[PDB]
Amino acid sequence: QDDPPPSMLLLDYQNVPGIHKVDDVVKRLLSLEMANQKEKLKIKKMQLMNKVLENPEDTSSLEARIVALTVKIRNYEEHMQKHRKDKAHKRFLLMSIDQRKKMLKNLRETNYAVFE
Amino acid sequence: QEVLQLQEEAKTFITRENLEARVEEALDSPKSYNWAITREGLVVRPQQK
Amino acid sequence: VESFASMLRHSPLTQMGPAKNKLVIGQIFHIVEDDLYIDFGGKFHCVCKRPEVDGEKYQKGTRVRLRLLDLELTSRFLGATTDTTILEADAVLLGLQES
Amino acid sequence: SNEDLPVPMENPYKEPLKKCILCEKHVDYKNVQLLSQFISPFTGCIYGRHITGLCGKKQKEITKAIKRAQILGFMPVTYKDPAYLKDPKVCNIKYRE
Amino acid sequence: ATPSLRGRLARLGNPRRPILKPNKPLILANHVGERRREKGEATCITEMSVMMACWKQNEFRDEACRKEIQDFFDCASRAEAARKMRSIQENLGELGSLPPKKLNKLLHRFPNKPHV
Amino acid sequence: PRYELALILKAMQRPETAAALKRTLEALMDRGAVVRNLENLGERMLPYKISAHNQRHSRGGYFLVDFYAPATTVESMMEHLSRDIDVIRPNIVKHPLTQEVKECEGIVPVPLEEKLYSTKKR
Amino acid sequence: SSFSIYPPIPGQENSLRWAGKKFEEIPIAHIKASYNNTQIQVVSAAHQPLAHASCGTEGFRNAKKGTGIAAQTAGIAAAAKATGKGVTHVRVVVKGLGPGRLSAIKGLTMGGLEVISITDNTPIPHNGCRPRKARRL
Amino acid sequence: ANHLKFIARTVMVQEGNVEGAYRTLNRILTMDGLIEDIKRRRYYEKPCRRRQRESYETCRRIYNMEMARKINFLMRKNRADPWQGC
RNA sequence: AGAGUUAAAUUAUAACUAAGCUGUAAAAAGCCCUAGUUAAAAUAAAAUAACCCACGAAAGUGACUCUAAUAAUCCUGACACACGAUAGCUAGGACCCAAACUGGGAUUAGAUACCCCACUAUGCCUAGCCCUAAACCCAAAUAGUUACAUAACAAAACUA
Ligand SMILES: [Mg+2]
Ligand SMILES: [Mg+2]
Ligand SMILES: [Mg+2]
Ligand SMILES: [Mg+2]
Ligand SMILES: [Mg+2]
Ligand SMILES: [Mg+2]
Ligand SMILES: [Mg+2]
Ligand SMILES: [Mg+2]
Ligand SMILES: [Mg+2]
Ligand SMILES: [Mg+2]
Ligand SMILES: [Mg+2]
Ligand SMILES: [Mg+2]
Ligand SMILES: [Mg+2]
Ligand SMILES: [Mg+2]
Ligand SMILES: [Mg+2]
Ligand SMILES: [Mg+2]
Ligand SMILES: [Mg+2]
Ligand SMILES: [Mg+2]
Ligand SMILES: [Mg+2]
Ligand SMILES: [Zn+2]
Repeated sequence: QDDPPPSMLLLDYQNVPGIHKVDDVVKRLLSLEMANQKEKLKIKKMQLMNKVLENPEDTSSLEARIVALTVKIRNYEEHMQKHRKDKAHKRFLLMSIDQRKKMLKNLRETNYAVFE
Repeated sequence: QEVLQLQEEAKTFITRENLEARVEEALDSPKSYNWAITREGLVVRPQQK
Repeated sequence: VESFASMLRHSPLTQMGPAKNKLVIGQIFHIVEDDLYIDFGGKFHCVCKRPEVDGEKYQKGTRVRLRLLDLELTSRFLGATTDTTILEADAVLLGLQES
Repeated sequence: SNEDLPVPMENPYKEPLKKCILCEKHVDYKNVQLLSQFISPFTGCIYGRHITGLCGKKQKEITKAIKRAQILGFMPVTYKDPAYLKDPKVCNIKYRE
Repeated sequence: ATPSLRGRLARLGNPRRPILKPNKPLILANHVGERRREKGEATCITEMSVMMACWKQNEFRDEACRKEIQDFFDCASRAEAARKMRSIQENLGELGSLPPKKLNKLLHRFPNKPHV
Repeated sequence: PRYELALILKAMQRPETAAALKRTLEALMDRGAVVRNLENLGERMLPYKISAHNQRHSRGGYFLVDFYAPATTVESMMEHLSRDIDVIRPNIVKHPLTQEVKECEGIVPVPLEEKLYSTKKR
Repeated sequence: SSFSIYPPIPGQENSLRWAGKKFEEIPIAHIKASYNNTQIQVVSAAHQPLAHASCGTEGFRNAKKGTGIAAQTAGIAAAAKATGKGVTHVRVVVKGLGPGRLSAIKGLTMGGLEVISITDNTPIPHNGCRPRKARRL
Repeated sequence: ANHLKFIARTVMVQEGNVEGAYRTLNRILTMDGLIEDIKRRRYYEKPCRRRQRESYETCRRIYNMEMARKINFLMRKNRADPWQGC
């Protein structure tokens, strides 16, 4: 499991200059400690795309869509581990898994090395 | 600009040193958010009373 | 030979534009006991009421001033394929040819 | 070849759209004086659109703010505050005839 | 104003669940409904109460109190006059509103167009 | 400002209000939150008689505490404030300033709906 | 003659007196007007019951007490009992909707009590307890 | 219960006028919809009947508003006909 | 889907007053440990706003706050997978109020029904099942057209 640091200085306040020169309060406020779950999802998606994909700009690609759906699948599994009686999120997770499997089949049929 | 805007606000935050001063200042500086409207669409405030 | 578009572009109605709160000159062509049929001249004839001041001075053919409100009163209702024309116009009386 | 033909242009006589009394305003749950103008002084009912005259967003926002304030402990539910009773009338409902 | 009607009925082009279920089709008729008879109410009840107060207090004799007997007759005469004259006056004129006989003829002059 | 606390404290003396505010802000800071400002709304008559801590409260002082806190400590702060005997009713909501005021465009004229019935002649 | 129908809340500095007393000291008359009975009870400002009179106590019967005359007689009896204890002005608080609603209110005036204010305190549950099922199945 | 008494739904009579004060209070209640709500809450209504009542009331209100708008629009043509005998 | 909160009404519970309260077209039965007012937890539900038409695949959802969050760079597609109102079952807890059933009271030739009273399962929470509806908006999904053209009614006729 990935361990995003709470002081990660999330992407919305990471590529701008002068982030490390401010005091600790500004960095703590702009870090993942004060962020929601969506910011952590964006950070995880960025980190996974930077290491698994070869062209991070190519978002429409099948591999990029597979990575994006895998992030959501992991998030839905984490939500399900807490909520047992939630049926809408279970349906969302199952249909996301089915869509990811269909895209994996299409990727295997189109480009085998990328699928592997 | 957001980082610079937050930099200015970081000076006025409440901390351990400023807790005693801020409590006394709040206890002596009341604030009111009440303001009414009119049919024309203009805001009115009761602070003029 | 003058063209229809050319004369329509110079027509007074085209210059008037919208018929909201516009001062126009009309001539009364019919008289009732309390209602006056004033033909402002655009398309239809409006109906006004005789005022208390100088009421006797309003006769057939008298020219008056109007503040036109709507050129033609049409509106849609439930189950109506088209509008319900009133065959009149909406206008008010201000004076009688002040000159 | 005619230069007097109409041109397919935008309507110049387009009147501005009517705005709600709180159009481009900030609605809050802490301005009890503002929230009381939309409630009945005698019963406390929240006036509808036909009484207030607010465009689609501000009516729902005012309703939500009133419901939040009535439970957070800022505005009474059964009646309007007599302190804010003397506010200018914005609703279009008349009781006494 | 008139409540909105868009997206209320069940039609082929309507994608959502219908909101309004008309008992009869919403077509504007060419005649208004006839004014329901305003059931008459008992009159001079207050006068009769103060008239019977004399009878209950003075052991049912008209020589004790006379004004409470004469005002009851005056109220009865006024109620009879109101029953007679107003039953014609209100049917002749309704001030702001028009009589249904005139309203039907006015609507027939400018009827609705369900067809064409 | 991220979160807003509408603190309804019991109507008490000035030093007791100061001590209650000091300890409440200390507890909020201990959970990992920085308090932006402290706004006092004044001591007003309560809209209704609030029953809390086996006490019937008729008055109360209103305070506005805007701060930045992680999403995980909101419940812990709520539980801590629930057991405070000097708090009439604690409430933590989202600060109204974080929601941008979108363009209230106005009353868009909605035309009367048509073609809801066939052209059959009655 | 600037007269406002709003009640004189004690938090204001209004100067209105009835028989030398303020609005907060004037006795109360609770009139519960049910669909089958009308109970009128006169209490003091200190919530001390002074006069109590109802249609059932007025010697009526099952369907005899449901009419408005029963409410009028109960109001007259309650007014007589209250005036026996020396009261002039009273604030009427109406509870429930029934046939004897206005008749009970006017009964106090008929029996010799002056009404200064009418307050409609009808129990309106915000969808609380489930009421009984509808009749005429 | 928790609110202060003699504030909500309170009407002060003027010059001893009780009959008109009761009418004013009843007009307050009817315009606030309290009378109809009290009459409806005497017996419980099922959601199936509540939806039908709401739909019927909305349709009736729309029809009445449209009829009144048409009557007001056609009120101009109520004048005496000047072309009688044509 | 979780956690926290309650504005009105109602009730267990105490104090003053009365002998009546409730009950229907009318009565009777029931309660007089009753009724009216002043205070009062727990449970259940969530007036106006709503003349709003939004969310969710559907069922379904509108008292408030916080957290997670509402698939698909978006065709159709099962007997496979996952849901699925109310009603019913199991174990535990809760029970103001409503009420199947039942027991009394009216009417009825008869009334094991419609009218009134009392009460149970049940409606509530947790976990496990059952997988049924006029689950209807009786109108399948995907992208479109106003061409030809009204069996009748109704929500107009139609394309790949
Ligand atoms: Mg949908
Ligand atoms: Mg039908
Ligand atoms: Mg049946
Ligand atoms: Mg649960
Ligand atoms: Mg309560
Ligand atoms: Mg109990
Ligand atoms: Mg008996
Ligand atoms: Mg509610
Ligand atoms: Mg989607
Ligand atoms: Mg599919
Ligand atoms: Mg059980
Ligand atoms: Mg029962
Ligand atoms: Mg039996
Ligand atoms: Mg039970
Ligand atoms: Mg069950
Ligand atoms: Mg089920
Ligand atoms: Mg359904
Ligand atoms: Mg079917
Ligand atoms: Mg299909
Ligand atoms: Zn607006």
